[PDB]
Amino acid sequence: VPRGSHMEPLVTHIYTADPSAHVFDGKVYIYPSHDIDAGTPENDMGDHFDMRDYHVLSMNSIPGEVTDHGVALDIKDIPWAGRQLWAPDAASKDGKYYLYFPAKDKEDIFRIGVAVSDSPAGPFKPESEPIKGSYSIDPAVFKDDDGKYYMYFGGIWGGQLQRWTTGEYAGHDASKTDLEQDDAPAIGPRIALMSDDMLSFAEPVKEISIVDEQGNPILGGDHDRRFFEAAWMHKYNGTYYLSYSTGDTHYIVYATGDNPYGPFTYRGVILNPVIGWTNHHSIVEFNGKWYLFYHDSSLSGGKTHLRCIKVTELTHNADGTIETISPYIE
Ligand SMILES: O[C@@H]1[C@@H](O)[C@H](O[C@@H]2CO[C@@H](O)[C@H](O)[C@H]2O)OC[C@H]1O
Ligand SMILES: OC[C@@H]1O[C@H](O)[C@H](O)[C@H]1O
Ligand code: NA
Ligand code: NA
Repeated sequence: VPRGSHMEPLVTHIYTADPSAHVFDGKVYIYPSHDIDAGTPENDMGDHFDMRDYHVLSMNSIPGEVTDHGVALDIKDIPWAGRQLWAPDAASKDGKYYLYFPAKDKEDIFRIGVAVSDSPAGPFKPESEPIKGSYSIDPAVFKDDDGKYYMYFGGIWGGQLQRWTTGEYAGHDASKTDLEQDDAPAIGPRIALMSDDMLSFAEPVKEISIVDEQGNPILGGDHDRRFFEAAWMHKYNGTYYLSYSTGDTHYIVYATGDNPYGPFTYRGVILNPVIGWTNHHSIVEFNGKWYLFYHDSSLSGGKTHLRCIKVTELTHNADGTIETISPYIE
């Protein structure tokens, strides 16, 4: 049956989260987390998110029938991974499809790996080790108009980004949150140009600067605006849009810049807070309309770790501003 007409859950037979949407082969492919009621301890490091596989979804139209393509990747088959298959993304280059995914290695450190297929629907064969120089969570692999591909990534608190300031993991007894200096600039998300073969980074990882409208860094204490997790990149009218979740303040916000690396100037809110703690989205153009894919905890009756993906239309103004979506108004 067709789905996606009035912000209803796109699928209900499994719990789904963290939707990363792409247009491949004229269809919308969605790469979400597959939530399960693991019953694991709930805490600020996110141990209650104990996902173990990925299912790829696809739609031929919006609204439309949603196809679940089965298990595309299972954690038991990822040689380096110990636990926690968190928000994934995909890319397409030269007839191959690449699934990028965050998982904890056997020392309980989040890294990002890649798995490879000949189909956007998978299934995918994981590389035996994670990407060298990767860390933390939430990859977004963005193909720019010039054919260069960039991985945006990172997440604070349970995503461990705050433990990576030196290029080496600070340890399990290091900060559980951020830099713990609220008057310093907030931690920024990471970016690296991808290698030609899509399996590695082509440069040392860079940190993205996010500033306010005056050009001053967004500060660590500014939880309404500062980066938490769920980076996404899209382009509109030649401008680069870095959007992301603010975490404990529950917003998707956006910031604009003139190149992949920024700096990005904070503009405003994309999506107001949803049912359930997390807020994770993607923004995609399909048949000349822009869509915001997102999730909430509505289907589970409010359980933060049992989510369902949804979609709604997103409106850019010609001046590059985006109209804020409030999830439960119409
Ligand atoms: O890494 C992130 C976790 O730090 C985050 O943990 C949340 C923190 O606030 C608590 O009230 C919530 O219950 C808990 O989920 O969860 C999201 C994860 O990506
Ligand atoms: O869903 C697991 C994690 O929580 C947040 O939604 C984050 O973006 C994702 O990787
Ligand atoms: Na993302
Ligand atoms: Na707004």
